Amino acid sequence: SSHHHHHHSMPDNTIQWDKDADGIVTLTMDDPSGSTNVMNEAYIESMGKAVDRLVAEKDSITGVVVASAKKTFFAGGDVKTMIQARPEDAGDVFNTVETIKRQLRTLETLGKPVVAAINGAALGGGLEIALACHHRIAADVKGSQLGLPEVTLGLLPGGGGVTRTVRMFGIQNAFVSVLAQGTRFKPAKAKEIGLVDELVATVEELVPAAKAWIKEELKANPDGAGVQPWDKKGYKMPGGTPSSPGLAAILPSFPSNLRKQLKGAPMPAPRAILAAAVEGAQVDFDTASRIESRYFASLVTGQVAKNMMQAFFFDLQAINAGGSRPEGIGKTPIKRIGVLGAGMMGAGIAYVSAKAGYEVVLKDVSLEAAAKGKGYSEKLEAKALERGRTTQERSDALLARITPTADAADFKGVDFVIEAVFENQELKHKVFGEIEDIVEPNAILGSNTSTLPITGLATGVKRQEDFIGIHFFSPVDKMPLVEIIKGEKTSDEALARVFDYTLAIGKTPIVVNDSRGFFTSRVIGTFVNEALAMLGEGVEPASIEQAGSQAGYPAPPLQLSDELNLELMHKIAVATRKGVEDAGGTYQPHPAEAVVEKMIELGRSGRLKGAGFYEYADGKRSGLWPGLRETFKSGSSQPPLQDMIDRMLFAEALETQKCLDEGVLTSTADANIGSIMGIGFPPWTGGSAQFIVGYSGPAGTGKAAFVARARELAAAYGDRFLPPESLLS
Amino acid sequence: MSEEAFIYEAIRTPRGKQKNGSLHEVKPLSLVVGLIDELRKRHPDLDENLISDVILGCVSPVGDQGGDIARAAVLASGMPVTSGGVQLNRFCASGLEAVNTAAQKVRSGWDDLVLAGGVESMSRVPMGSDGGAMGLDPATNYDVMFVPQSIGADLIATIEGFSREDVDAYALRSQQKAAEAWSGGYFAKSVVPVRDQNGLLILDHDEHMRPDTTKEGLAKLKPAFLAALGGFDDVALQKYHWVEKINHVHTGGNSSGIVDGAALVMIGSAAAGKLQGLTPRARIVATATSGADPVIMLTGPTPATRKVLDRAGLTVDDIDLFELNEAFASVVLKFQKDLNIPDEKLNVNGGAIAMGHPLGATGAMILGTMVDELERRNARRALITLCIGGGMGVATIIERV
Amino acid sequence: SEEAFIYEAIRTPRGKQKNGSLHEVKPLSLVVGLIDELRKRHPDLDENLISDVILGCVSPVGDQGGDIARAAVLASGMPVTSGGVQLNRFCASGLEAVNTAAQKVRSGWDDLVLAGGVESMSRVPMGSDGGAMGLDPATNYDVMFVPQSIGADLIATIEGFSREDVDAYALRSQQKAAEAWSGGYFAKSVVPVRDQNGLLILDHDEHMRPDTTKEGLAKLKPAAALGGFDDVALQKYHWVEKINHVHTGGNSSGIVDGAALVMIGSAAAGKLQGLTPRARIVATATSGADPVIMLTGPTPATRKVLDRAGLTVDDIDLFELNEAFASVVLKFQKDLNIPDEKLNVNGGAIAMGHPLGATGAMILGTMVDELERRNARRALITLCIGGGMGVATIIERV
Repeated sequence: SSHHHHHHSMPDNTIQWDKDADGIVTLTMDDPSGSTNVMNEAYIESMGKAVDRLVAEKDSITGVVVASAKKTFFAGGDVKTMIQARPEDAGDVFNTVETIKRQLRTLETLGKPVVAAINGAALGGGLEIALACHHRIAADVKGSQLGLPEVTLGLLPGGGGVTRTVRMFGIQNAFVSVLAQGTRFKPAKAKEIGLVDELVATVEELVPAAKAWIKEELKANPDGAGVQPWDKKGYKMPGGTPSSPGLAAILPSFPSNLRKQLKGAPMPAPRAILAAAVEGAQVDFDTASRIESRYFASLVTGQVAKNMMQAFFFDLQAINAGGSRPEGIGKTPIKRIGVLGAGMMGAGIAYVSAKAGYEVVLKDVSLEAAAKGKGYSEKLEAKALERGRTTQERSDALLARITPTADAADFKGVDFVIEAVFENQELKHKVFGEIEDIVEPNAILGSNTSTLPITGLATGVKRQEDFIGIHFFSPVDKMPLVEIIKGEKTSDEALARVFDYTLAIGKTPIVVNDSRGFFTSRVIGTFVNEALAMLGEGVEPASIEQAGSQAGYPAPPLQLSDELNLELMHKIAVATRKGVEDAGGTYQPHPAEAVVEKMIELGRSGRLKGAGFYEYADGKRSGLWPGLRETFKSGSSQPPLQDMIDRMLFAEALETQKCLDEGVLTSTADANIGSIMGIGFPPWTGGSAQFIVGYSGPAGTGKAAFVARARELAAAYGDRFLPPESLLS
Repeated sequence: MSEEAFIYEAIRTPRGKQKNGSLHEVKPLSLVVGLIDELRKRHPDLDENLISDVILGCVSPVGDQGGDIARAAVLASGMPVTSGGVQLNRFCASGLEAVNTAAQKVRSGWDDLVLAGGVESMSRVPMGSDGGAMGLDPATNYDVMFVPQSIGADLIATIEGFSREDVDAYALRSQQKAAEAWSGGYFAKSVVPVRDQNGLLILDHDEHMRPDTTKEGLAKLKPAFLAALGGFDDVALQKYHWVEKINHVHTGGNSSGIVDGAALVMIGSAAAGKLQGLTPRARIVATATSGADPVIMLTGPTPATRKVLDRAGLTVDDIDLFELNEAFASVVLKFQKDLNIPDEKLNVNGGAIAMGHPLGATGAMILGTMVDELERRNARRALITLCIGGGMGVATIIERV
Repeated sequence: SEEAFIYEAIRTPRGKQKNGSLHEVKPLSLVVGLIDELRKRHPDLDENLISDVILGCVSPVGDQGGDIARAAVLASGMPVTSGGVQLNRFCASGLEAVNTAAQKVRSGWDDLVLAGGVESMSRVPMGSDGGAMGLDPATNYDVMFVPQSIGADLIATIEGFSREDVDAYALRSQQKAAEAWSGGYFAKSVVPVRDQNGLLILDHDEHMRPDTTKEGLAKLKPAAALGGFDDVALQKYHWVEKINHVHTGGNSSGIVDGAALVMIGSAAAGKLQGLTPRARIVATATSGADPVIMLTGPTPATRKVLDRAGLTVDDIDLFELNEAFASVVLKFQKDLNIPDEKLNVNGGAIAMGHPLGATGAMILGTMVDELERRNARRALITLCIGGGMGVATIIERV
């Protein structure tokens, strides 16, 4: 019943109170402990007091404005506290969000208009406060975003977000457009879908406009002033309630549609949101709100939310704060980028550099080749133009930033080189050799390489200090990671410059030490290798693919293998064998290598050659090659699906731990985000390193459970699953 | 397990079609009362006070079918007030479940004479009208992988290797045999024409039937379009991970028809019938309830039939007539394949593809169909079974007396 | 041939209609909670031997639609072979479920059967499912449809039960329910309802008013039954000039949410699973009486079940009749001359509530416990029903 956490026998105040001559109260949110207003213990007590005072002084209050004194409006909840919540803390988590909502419910049922003046970003808890208002005005300013992104942290909008958006938009629209994916909206878009009611050009207009809106509403709508649509007698939910025949006919398909979208991956937040939405819609507002709290508490105390908070809050923060960027290094602005190679990688790299605003010279061996490379950007711009995401003027400037050439001399004035030619050391030496004297003397000499050690590539240039691995992922326009690889000779200044470039193009960096396969390529290798091994053992291809998707990978492993190219996989294995055999050791081949060699022998080395595990026709993937079952005796081995899933996930987790032990990776943050963004490791795990400490299975949770399951897989499938000494006690 | 249970009467309405159907103007309650009045006509001197219960299957007991339609029938027909009235729902098996339950009540010794059957006016109260605990609950629906019946049926065909031509060949056969049964006068005494308040004819035949169906006509039809709504194919293959692609072979022409109808069966002990001067037509030998995977949904008939055969101490060879509801062509072909049922013994008078599947009533209709055919052939034993939503199965053995 | 034994009988607490603790809980969850409790009682029980799940439910629509019994089988992870059927015989549905389960067990064609009921009246109000007796004019006109509270007032008028008479019974029900609770009678059988996080939702019968007084009961206004129904009733009961309206919310059953589950099987089926029999189902009977008065079905059903078991009132230690309305109980008592100390000894629906489809299974379980507690031999359980039906069951302690 209380607006407060405690009711027995000391946090800071975050809300400024101001009451006008007209009786309008401005609540200006301004947490002294940070530059952002966050839904924390300080906020809860401050808003509790404020709401108590609103009730106590109600005879002299005519309206309320909810404002902020920060650059943003209000963003996020207390993640630090929520990440610590154990199953036994379910009561306290429940009570916390129940208290939060009791405050907003009072605000909302005051009998007076409440207006949110949204000066900047209103995200999660921030938007939830705004949704408790009767009217929302946003300043149409740059960088301003509105949305409920808590699903991206493995949470749900537990401060009324689910309940209110469903009441506003109905089940289907709230779920699909707002809740399921935690979509962020620009103010213009926010207005369009009804998340915001009005826009103003500047922040200074907000409060006066809010007060003017209160004035007009009291004059024109006295009976309905401060009454949300759902608190009115004749309220009808848009799209209907679950008991209405129209929705009832499509409702049972909502969970199946969701399961289709998620491919059977064990990510509990979206299903919890859908359950809260539908169950909420069946009952009155207050009951709906309480159900919401129970589903929230369920996610919070679960393991997946801890994985996701760790990666997508803490790890991302650490990376974006320059955690892997060397300390005492300044800035060096980039004037002219030169890309070598106009294939998918080079064309994609040119696009993202040009979209960022950089001039790009795109060089290939012929003008025809380089021009078709720019055509890649043209097709992306044409598709964005039809979707209405950019203007003709803006698009033309983007494309005009890309100059296709066949002449080496056109790399004159280039201060940042990104090479993306064929995986061959002597070719890369030769292509850099043709260019190293033509470019600016201070130019970064970057290489997009999948496996070849950067130190070995560096010998082909004079200024090895400026040579570095700049590893992108296909397709470049969609893949958010850049793996930055430090060669033995690479200077710290060179690392920082590539770090800064990565941020400038809107991508996420990790810094890796030189080692063949680096982090991403080496670890993704273990995933596809397990899949191929299973095929060799006689496991149904269809099951292997299902296992991949149900594990949470964005693409199934045999499909991915075709894209990686089996000839590349072969020479990767050939390289590892050479290292061992030259050192006098005996090489132990992965059981996948025999399956790779078999497919090469059959003339089915992947998509590029026209045939792999899948059939290809007219430039489109058709289906699984029917001869696959006879070739590998498919059906003869039928292990549990969970074993197939675990073999793939575990191989990568173990390999990530090896990378950490060897000093390839320098932080778990880089391991987690690197695996998620670079090689498509499933988001629910929180990353390949988090998977170890946050593992959850039938036989328990945590590092000890991971070790037990790893040992379980090792006995059944081979010694490669035995954990490193670093994981043992 | 004491008193033996006997079938004394088994009657049904004709089945009215879903679109511009003759029975659309007829309340489901009227369909039941009509059958009660036919039984009254056939046995004018029966002491109705000896009827202790009326048990009706009904899958969508809402609106016209809500409020315990069995009790409504008891009171509306002017049956004695002591004659009970209970509605039950075990999806597609409801009609046979009502009969099994009636038989089991007689066997217990605590009921003497029971009316059992079912009613479904699908044109007035469509499937799914009652909501559904599973569907209104995303948390439930998500966990227990809910998949509509037709997809499971398609999946059966995919796994077993039943082609589009195979399932259509069964459909043609059903139409042929229904037409032959009707032409032969097999249904003359058991199908009771529906009439209005003035005695005027409303329907006297199974109007969903298409007796002039051809192989080519069936080949021209489109696959079923809960269907067309996406997700369910992907969900089905998440459980059945070894299957790459579901072959969609089922159409409106090889699946059961949506129809209106009711069926009534009189069940009692030997003494109860003897006291009322009733002639027993068959004995209920054994019943069984079993089940299978709820995602494939429709493979429940096989374990239920095996369990009822074992319980009665019989084998496939001992049964003269097999009657399995024709919800989907592949379900029947799968059942036939699993148990090596001879073609000449299976759904011999046609089935739901031809005549329709009025959910709650169907079990009792096909039971009555078998009582009549046993007598007509002068054969001994029939097994009656239906596939059920949720993966359930029900089966019954009857012996001609 | 086989005898039917009760091995377990449990129930939820009953959640009240207005601002009730169970309003946020789906009826499916109520049943699954009880299945989970049975599983906790017998973790080694071979669930493959459970051949059916039979649930009473009077409004099988929305949350309670689509064979909720099957939904419970699947949602609880019970074997796919374990059945699931919903039934509706109005107020008797819960007991009908138990009786049907017993009859299936006796028939020899079912081994072990779960039976009970569920009704979430705050989420799915009665009448939600529609019906012909109420909604179809031609047949409504002919069956003389009259809401049950009028039949109850009519009984009071004919029998001469005054407002103070019905209120006195109501007070006694509150007292006896309070005493049963405080005495720990319900500690084992009432299973607290908890959320997905293990947090308590409800652990007691919320509808109870233990501080009820005769003076407070006298303040209440008589008790939809608004528009024409009095005259319809008096058209049949032509010798009574005026109906004395004595029933209120204080002397009638409470509208509540709840579920109940009972495990029933043969001696062999229980022996095979190491279960101890608590009681034996002696006999069952269904009967009826005038549908206009509606609520006099218990008498002939009790008469029939007693004769069937070869017993008399004097052979029965406890009588348990659902307290739909105070007059119905007083009428039943008068007819059969039931001693006061034998009747509804742990309170009833007036105090604790009447969650339609579950009630029969709840009060059956109540008697299994009370016979065990008293070390008494026989209980008779009965309920009045819509349309003038009546069901009765005799259990014997083992």
